[PDB]
Amino acid sequence: FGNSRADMEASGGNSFNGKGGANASNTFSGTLTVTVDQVLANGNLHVVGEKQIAINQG
Amino acid sequence: CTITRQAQVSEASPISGIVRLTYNQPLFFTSRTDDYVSHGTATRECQQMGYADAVSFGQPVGTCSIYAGSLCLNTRFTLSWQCR
Ligand SMILES: O=C(O)[C@H]1C[C@@H](O)[C@@H](O)[C@@H]([C@H](O)CO)O1
Repeated sequence: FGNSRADMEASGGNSFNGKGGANASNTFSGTLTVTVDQVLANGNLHVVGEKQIAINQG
Repeated sequence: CTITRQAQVSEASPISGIVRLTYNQPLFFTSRTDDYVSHGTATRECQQMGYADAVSFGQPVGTCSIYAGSLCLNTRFTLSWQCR
């Protein structure tokens, strides 16, 4: 060890960060009167309805 | 402009014995196939099912099927029959 033959110095680093996300929301707060389309074998009713409103410009 | 034809069948439900036929109308077009071919097709469908002697019992219903902005490219008109 007379010289710096044994003198040693070293550093090392490794950092990793990963992220991920997702969202999906929906809301509906109306009331619509529909009409029966047909009666199924079990008695369930197929209902279809439509409502058109022309407030102004569309 | 005012000529259309070819009214076909679209539904045949034995439950309640309901037959539904549909035909198409372009934007600036009318449609009335023959007033008798629809009855013939409804009777054929009723005979195919357990019923017979289809009756119109209703009025044509027109709902737009193609939308292009504030327009109606095509309109679907439906004819209903109650087999008896
Ligand atoms: O004993 C040896 O082998 C050495 C001692 C140091 O001086 C080393 O660095 C080397 C030098 O390169 C000679 O020129 O010689």
